[PDB]
Amino acid sequence: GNQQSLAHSRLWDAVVGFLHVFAHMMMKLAQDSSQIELLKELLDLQKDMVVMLLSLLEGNVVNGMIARQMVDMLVESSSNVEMILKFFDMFLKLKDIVGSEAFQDYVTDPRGLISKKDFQKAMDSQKQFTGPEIQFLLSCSEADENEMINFEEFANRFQEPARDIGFNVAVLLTNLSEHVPHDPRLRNFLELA
Amino acid sequence: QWDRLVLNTPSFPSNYWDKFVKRKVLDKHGDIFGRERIAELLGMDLAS
Repeated sequence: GNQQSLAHSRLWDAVVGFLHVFAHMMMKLAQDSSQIELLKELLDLQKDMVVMLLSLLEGNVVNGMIARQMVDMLVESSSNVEMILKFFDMFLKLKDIVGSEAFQDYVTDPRGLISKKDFQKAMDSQKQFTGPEIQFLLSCSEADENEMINFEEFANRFQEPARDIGFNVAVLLTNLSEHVPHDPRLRNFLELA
Repeated sequence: QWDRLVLNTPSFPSNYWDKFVKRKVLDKHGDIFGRERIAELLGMDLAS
């Protein structure tokens, strides 16, 4: 009774609005280092939101009505979901590139500080991020002085707070894929994630 | 450990249909490991 009532309720609209606000707020708070606590609290709220969805999708048969409703909601809120997935994968690839050897020979600094220009050249050599992504990563990077960036801290800044929300999103996507097969629209989200 | 010798030898792909492997590995792992590092490991010349 309660699950069907929520399914027919206006909850979805609220979900779409929260997705929009989350997607823009995480991107804005990432740039400034003084709002890390606010970013973590936002991530926790998003985690609780994904938990509620997961709970709304309890005990559904293959091709369930609630499942198709949530797929329709996702395709309605495609842009924000793509932004959030891009936010996760950019930092994942940033961690991998920081660990990679090419950046190690690019930095050329015993102090462990990478210049903005050299960082841009190293990313353009790795050829994994688009130009706007390079600019956004540079903006999020914190240069103490003379454009010297602490790449290790920059990479590890957003790792721990974003672990739970990423796992919840992955679990939700896996459940939706395994319970709603042969859906062309969901495959886009699956391949973006 | 013994197979490490023919990595740089020019005649590495002998007795095997694909003689363009070295190029394929260069194009596959050039971005991550480094194009110059791959060239040194495989004994190839980029300009050539």
